[PDB]
Amino acid sequence: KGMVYYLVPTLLDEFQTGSVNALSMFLGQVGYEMKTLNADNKTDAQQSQMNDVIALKPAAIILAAVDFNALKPSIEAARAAGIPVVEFDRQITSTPSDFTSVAGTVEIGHIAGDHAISLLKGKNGDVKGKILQVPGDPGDPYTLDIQKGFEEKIKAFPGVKIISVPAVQWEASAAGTIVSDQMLANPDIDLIFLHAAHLSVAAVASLEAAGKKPGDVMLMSSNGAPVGLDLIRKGWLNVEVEQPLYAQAAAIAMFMDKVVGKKPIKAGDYDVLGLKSVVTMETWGPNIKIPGSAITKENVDNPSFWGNLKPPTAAIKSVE
Ligand SMILES: N[C@@H]1[C@@H](O)[C@@H](O)[C@@H](CO)O[C@@H]1O
Repeated sequence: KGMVYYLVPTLLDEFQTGSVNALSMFLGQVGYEMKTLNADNKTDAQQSQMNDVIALKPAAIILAAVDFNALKPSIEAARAAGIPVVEFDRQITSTPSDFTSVAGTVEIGHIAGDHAISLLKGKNGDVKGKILQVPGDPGDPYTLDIQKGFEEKIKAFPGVKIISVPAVQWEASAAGTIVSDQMLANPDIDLIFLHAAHLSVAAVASLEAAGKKPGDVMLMSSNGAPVGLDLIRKGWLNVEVEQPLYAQAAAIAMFMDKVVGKKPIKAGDYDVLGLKSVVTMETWGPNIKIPGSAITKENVDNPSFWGNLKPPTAAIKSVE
């Protein structure tokens, strides 16, 4: 049917390596081969790779941009040369793509927010306290939009103080250092919210080295990686708001025939791996937005949560 290239930004967590495996398999089910190129968090490498792939004229490119600004010209070059470009996970609103498959990021933030509020209230009686937020890389719209959705909720209660410190390049060691430094300066911190679970792995270790045990400082993160689900069962993590990795990948495969053949993608409500998903036509082109979900000890074992690594059995079917 055609070759698809995936320009993955890094392979430095379970969502990234997982996305490779999920895209390859689902694209295999609808008849496409896939090849993966890793930018390892270097914009230069990814732009070199775009051009390399442009020159290889595949049936489509799937991009998850290291930096959402820097790649805008690249995306345009591909489309100039009539190569379909699909944006995965990291939304690029500034220039048209042929398809976009993302989580509801602002909504994940909102969900994070609601729980931060119910937590704190649970601890402090009133909606008050202090939160440390550890967003991801500033070049990444996934964490940028989660930040908006989260702050929107918290700001509504000025009795909650927020301290936010980004983990540059999505690095857990940066998270680690932030948590130790912010904790020493603020022993009153009630909750840390980090925008992906591999960051919470560092937070836990930092909290441990300060003498803390599970539950002492509440913790939440927002991508659903396996390590997060581990930390939930261990009592370290109060909440993990997942993004639906498998659905986001499957959605790309479901629509690949429309994307490769340059056929239109119809707006509406779709089911993707059992998730109600919403396709709209945006200025950056067709866009499917798949909901995230709050996970706690109470539902951490649900097989629909990608962190349990139970991908749906059967197969994807191409949208007609
Ligand atoms: N949505 C993903 C998130 O799960 C995480 O893999 C991050 C890489 O650390 O990149 C993107 O933000």
